[PDB]
Amino acid sequence: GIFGAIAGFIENGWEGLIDGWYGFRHQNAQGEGTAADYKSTQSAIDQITGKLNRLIAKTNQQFKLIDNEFNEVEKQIGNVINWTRDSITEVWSYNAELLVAMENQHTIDLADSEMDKLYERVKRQLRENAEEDGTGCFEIFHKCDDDCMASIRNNTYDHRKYREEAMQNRI
Amino acid sequence: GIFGAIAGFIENGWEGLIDGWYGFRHQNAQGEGTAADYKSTQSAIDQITGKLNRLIAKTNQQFKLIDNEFNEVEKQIGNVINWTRDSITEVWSYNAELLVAMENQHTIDLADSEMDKLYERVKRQLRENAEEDGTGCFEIFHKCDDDCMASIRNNTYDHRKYREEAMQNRI
Amino acid sequence: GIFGAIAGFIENGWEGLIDGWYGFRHQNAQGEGTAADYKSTQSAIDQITGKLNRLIAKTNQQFKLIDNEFNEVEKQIGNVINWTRDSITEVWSYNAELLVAMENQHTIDLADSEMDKLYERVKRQLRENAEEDGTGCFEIFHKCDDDCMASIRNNTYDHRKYREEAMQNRI
Amino acid sequence: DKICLGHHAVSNGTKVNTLTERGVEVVNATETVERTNTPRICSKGKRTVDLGQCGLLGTITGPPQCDQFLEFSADLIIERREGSDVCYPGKFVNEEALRQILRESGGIDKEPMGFTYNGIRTNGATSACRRSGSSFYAEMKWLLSNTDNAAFPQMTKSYKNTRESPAIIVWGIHHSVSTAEQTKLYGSGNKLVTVGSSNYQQSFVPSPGARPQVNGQSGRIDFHWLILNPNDTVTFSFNGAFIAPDRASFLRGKSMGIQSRVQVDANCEGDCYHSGGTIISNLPFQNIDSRAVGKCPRYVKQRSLLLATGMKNVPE
Amino acid sequence: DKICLGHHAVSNGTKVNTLTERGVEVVNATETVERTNTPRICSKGKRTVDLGQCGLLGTITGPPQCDQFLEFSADLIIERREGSDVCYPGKFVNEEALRQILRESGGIDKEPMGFTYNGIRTNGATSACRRSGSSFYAEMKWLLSNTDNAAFPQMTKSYKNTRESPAIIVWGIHHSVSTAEQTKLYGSGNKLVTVGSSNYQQSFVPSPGARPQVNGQSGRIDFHWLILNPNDTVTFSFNGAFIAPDRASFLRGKSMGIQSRVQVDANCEGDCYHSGGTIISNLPFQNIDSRAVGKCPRYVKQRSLLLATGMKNVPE
Amino acid sequence: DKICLGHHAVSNGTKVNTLTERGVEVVNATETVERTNTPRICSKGKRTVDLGQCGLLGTITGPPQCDQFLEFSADLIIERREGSDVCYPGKFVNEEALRQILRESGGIDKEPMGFTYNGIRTNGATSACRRSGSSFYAEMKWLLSNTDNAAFPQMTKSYKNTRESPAIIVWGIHHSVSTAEQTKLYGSGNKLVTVGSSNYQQSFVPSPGARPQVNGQSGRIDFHWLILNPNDTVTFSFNGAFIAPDRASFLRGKSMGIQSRVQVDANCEGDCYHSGGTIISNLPFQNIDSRAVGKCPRYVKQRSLLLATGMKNVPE
Ligand SMILES: *[C@@H]1O[C@H](CO)[C@@H](O)[C@H](O)[C@H]1NC(C)=O
Ligand SMILES: *[C@@H]1O[C@H](CO)[C@@H](O)[C@H](O)[C@H]1NC(C)=O
Ligand SMILES: *[C@@H]1O[C@H](CO)[C@@H](O)[C@H](O)[C@H]1NC(C)=O
Ligand SMILES: *[C@@H]1O[C@H](CO)[C@@H](O)[C@H](O)[C@H]1NC(C)=O
Ligand SMILES: *[C@@H]1O[C@H](CO)[C@@H](O)[C@H](O)[C@H]1NC(C)=O
Ligand SMILES: *[C@@H]1O[C@H](CO)[C@@H](O)[C@H](O)[C@H]1NC(C)=O
Ligand SMILES: *[C@@H]1O[C@H](CO)[C@@H](O)[C@H](O)[C@H]1NC(C)=O
Ligand SMILES: *[C@@H]1O[C@H](CO)[C@@H](O)[C@H](O)[C@H]1NC(C)=O
Repeated sequence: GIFGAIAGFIENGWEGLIDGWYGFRHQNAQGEGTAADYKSTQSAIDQITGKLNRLIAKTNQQFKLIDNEFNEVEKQIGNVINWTRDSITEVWSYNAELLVAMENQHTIDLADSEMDKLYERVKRQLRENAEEDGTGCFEIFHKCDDDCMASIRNNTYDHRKYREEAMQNRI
Repeated sequence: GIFGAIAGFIENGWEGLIDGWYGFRHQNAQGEGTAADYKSTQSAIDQITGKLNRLIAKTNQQFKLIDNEFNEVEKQIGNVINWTRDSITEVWSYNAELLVAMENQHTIDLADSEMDKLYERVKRQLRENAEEDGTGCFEIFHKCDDDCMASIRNNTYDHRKYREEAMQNRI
Repeated sequence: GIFGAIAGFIENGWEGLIDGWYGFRHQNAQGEGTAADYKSTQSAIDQITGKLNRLIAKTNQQFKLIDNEFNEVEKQIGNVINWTRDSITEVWSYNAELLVAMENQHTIDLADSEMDKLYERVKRQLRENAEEDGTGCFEIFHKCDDDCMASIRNNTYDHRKYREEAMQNRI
Repeated sequence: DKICLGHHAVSNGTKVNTLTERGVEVVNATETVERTNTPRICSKGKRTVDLGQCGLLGTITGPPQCDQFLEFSADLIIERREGSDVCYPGKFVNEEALRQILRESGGIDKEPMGFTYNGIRTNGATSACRRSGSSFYAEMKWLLSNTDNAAFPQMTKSYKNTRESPAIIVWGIHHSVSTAEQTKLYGSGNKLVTVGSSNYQQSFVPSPGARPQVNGQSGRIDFHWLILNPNDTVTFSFNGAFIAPDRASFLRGKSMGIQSRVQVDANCEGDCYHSGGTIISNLPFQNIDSRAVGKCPRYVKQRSLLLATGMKNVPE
Repeated sequence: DKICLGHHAVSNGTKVNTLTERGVEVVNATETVERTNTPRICSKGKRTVDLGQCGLLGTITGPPQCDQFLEFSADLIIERREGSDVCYPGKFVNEEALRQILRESGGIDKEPMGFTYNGIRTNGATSACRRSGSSFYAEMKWLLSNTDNAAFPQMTKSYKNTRESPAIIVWGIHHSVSTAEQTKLYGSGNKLVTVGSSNYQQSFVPSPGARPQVNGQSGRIDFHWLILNPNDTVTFSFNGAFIAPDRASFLRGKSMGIQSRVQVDANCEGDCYHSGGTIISNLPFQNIDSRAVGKCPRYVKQRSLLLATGMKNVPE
Repeated sequence: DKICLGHHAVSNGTKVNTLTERGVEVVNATETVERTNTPRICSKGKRTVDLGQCGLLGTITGPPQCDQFLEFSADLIIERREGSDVCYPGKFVNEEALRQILRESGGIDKEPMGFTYNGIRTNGATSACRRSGSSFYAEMKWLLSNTDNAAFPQMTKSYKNTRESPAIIVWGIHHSVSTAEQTKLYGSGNKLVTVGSSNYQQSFVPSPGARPQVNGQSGRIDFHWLILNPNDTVTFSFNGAFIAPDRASFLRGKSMGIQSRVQVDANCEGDCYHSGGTIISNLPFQNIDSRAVGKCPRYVKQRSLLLATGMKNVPE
């Protein structure tokens, strides 16, 4: 939702991956494998962490009794106190449910944002020595081994090296 | 605004289209025509529908009289009641005007998001057999008939069939 | 953050640029230079200006004394007044700190949004006569002189002009 | 050959407000603040009592207006401007607290306290309180001395609340136009009425004096009351100038009380009431009446706040 | 040859807070909470009355402090700590309700009730209330028995409210230092003052006794009041210990009342007042005084809350 | 050969609510509303006084329940349902204001007013107030006439407050079962107790009469009080039926007062209290008790509101 990635063009996610939130699954010569991108995972977690420190927070404003549970106060002032407290309860119940919905919209769409940032950071590494498969992988039209893979995953990969190979592999 | 599509690179929209929110206009062999994309339209409407069910909602909290329209209450407690009621009125007028502005920002930018998701779902189907015109069309550099069109609109279109055909038309 | 541009694939910004917020730096035959995009700058500023007119605003609702700084009121009603005022203070302190955080999230991410709209706005002009550098410029694989530069900056640039040239300069 | 994408639009957008700009055109919008009153007490499905000319507090003392309301039972109690708590002129001490109790009581159920009396008369009427000629508060007793100027034997009477719910006890204090006629009614001397439950102690003395005529009467009765809790006694020590409780009142349940100037209507359902009618609406906010009671949309100052239900309207 | 895009930055960012981070550098920011007081009653363009040493409630009774304020007229009323409601020591019953009425009255306009008196003195002065030597409350009348110990003929007096606005009626009750001099002033016997309108009934008895000296005086006057509505009467039945109203007060309009310790200044316009000055600001919130009145930014606890007016500042 | 991007998921999502949808699966969530009470007064680190059977207002008058609480000192005061302010039956006038003062006083410190008495007795006891047999309020003195029916010499006594803090002065008024025994205790006649201290004037008369027995007693003492400010005098003018203050009480500091039915526990720290225990929680909101006092999460109506801490959970 909203950035098109999660529950979008990358249909369903990976119960497999356990070292992080976002990750690479490759299929090359040596076979299939997976590995988690720590850098996008950390940017998500610590943004979520920011939200929790803002809300799991302490009022230091003290309130006292204006009321009495044992010997009821005079009923006119009693009804004004209850009327006021009920009105304030309405405000905070509204604030709370709106706060949680608002930050939930932002949390979900913030995670969706962090992978489209991941998708299009490598689409930019691999220049046009690949194309988009459409469902969130990259068709590498040249050969890339387990050392060329970690080349992408850690942002070293040069595309000029395999530009030659790839340009006519694609025709 | 914000995702670049509506009132952006697709400047102005189609008073023509009336079966949905988002749609395809093609111009091929047989000519011009239009047809509405039911899934993106539904994803928009149903999100807006979520918002309306959240706000067109009923408090079950009952409030009673603490006041009197016929025989005015004593003036000190009268002034505390009015002072309190006025303060809460300020809160709800603030909450209301902020709620509506906040959800209007999100609604507008949510509709713009659902089209950039539409654009780039098609740019990924048409792979390298088209290019971006710039103003939100795709220049199909090969021939596409009314069955080639509903191929795209229904997410069937294979690009390898016309890959041969597009690659020599583009030089 | 969130649209990937500012503090993303465009590492750091330009203390140089002072006629606006967003701008072009070119390196061509004659050399380096910079110039600011007034139109994206204006849409940013004018959105920020909207926020300020909404918040730098005056209530026209008058409140009066229910209290007394010289001859304290009787203590029961005194404690209800203070209890009420303190509760309302808690609401406005909460509203204020949430308002400023919420609009700060939106301001920062709307500025990042206005550049990704800028980026993918020229990538659409330069069609296939350039490619992504990765770090926020376009490698122009053909010649562009100081009149071809202002060709892009004011949205006239035709790509068919240098399409011939560029296609084989890229091989 | 080419394919274009686009979005719909219209010739007549609705303008709305956002975080960043005032009056952006959107396709369709809907209103968020209710302005439409319906000028009737929408009472469908609810046991309703319209007190008309009876005042709420009359239900406890019993002036002629309130003869049909001495033991009412309701989900919704309606107070009218023409209502009056009183036949002989006077006041309730701590009066709006009693009203707030009665409004939410779901009605009252009376029970005699069966006070008997030795050595006085029990039966003073007056021209202000007309039934068949001169009458008096139905639920109360004008306690007079035997004959003009005779002694008021200083008495005591007690009533215990047998019952499992708390009781509303009410007595009166008569303020005679003069000290002269304070004497004709209850003999001479300082007149001390004292009253205590266990959980309550207080005491009263009349104040004869001249005040202007109301219902042709220059005297006054002010009424007092206390909530007698289950299994506690109230004792009435007194020597004259005392209007005495015939019956104690008990509360039936829960109700909603309102004040209104419009008609009952059993054809419509509502839960948000004000004095000019009923607010029927799903909307979260309303701009009709800040003192609306019941289960209501929140009152806001703004007359309108449009919520977008569609995209930007961009025409050509 | 290439083209690069970028965005501006600076060496000196302002830190702000967001939903996800504390202290992120942005290019430019502006503060949202007002901290700057301006220490004067910025009163430009408004009919202002600074009561100085007159107390607000003195305007109704008329102690020497308040001689030039008995018929004031204002948009803005200013109360001072040095002000005093009183010359002979005493107090107002239910006093802060009266102050709240007077603060928003836009001033008062007096009208005589023209009470005439047979068979007593009308003119008791005192050394506490000094004009030319011993005087008394200007708007009131110390009603004495003819000669020392003489009878106080038990009287009645009425005033009807001719006007179309409601009236503020005020009377006094004198508490003599002893029972002896309660007798020297108003004769012997139980002293009963009762007061009623038609929709108001109450009554009063003095309480002689020793209390410590204030303005050289060990006695006390407490004042009472009621709002008499158009076309109704108030009747004063009494037999001594009674300070009587010469004039009734009427309300002029609307005003704003404040309490302050700083100077008036006609050079600045403001609408948000507190006791240490005026809050002049467009900002939505303020952290200066939680009891500020008028048309004010909302009080919040935080001293500062910066709102971003620019993008992230990213330098090298 | 190809490379895929993805995101994690799980077999077991937590459902949450958003601006646009109800019950969306997210990877992980955390609760925002506290539901867990802990059923003890978590009092670790705080000077705590549990009044048990002593009532808060007994601390100033001194009934036997309160003998070890006449000079307490605390950060946290705890009131119990079994507590009682009283030995001889009666009540405090303007009683809940006094409680609110005492709850936040951080304790009280007594000082004698050293009133001496000529020409009366000083020492009336009662079986309701049992110490060694028949006793009385520790901080007060039942002032009687010398011998049965003898005169009560009309007296005055003053106390000035030497100290830099304000003082709580309290006296009593005795309401005898009859006018007969009002005479046996304090002689015949109208008996007027009057009281004034500079910025306070008021006055009192007993009201003898029959009331039902409580602690075997059909009489009543009602207590009164005033705050005497530094360097001010209070004068007690009276002629009998006056329970007199032996000692004045002063406030020590700041405290927090609560009402509770659970046990003190010095093993846990908390700052949010209600009558069924303590709310220990970092969470912003709570759904346990709307009248919780101290430093508390905000009470909300909802029992649960889950806050997303992970992405959407999309499985296969
Ligand atoms: C006010 O509410 C409390 C519960 O919060 C209730 O026990 C009390 O009875 C209410 N007030 C009156 C006057 O009944
Ligand atoms: C309080 O507000 C009500 C309704 O807004 C108004 O009728 C009333 O006059 C106000 N209070 C007083 C004391 O007049
Ligand atoms: C209410 O708060 C004010 C300060 O805001 C304080 O001076 C006053 O004493 C408080 N009320 C009571 C009854 O203490
Ligand atoms: C009241 O008194 C009777 C004694 O006969 C007793 O049975 C009953 O339980 C008491 N309590 C209540 C609440 O009625
Ligand atoms: C900074 O922001 C304030 C308020 O928006 C504005 O008045 C000022 O001109 C701004 N300065 C710059 C350099 O943008
Ligand atoms: C008041 O009294 C006079 C009676 O002569 C009358 O003209 C006027 O209409 C009355 N009513 C009001 C509301 O003033
Ligand atoms: C779930 O969320 C809470 C709060 O963010 C955290 O304490 C807990 O460790 C989380 N668990 C997992 C598996 O993420
Ligand atoms: C009280 O009185 C004495 C006079 O002996 C003086 O020293 C002191 O400053 C006065 N003021 C206060 C506030 O105690």
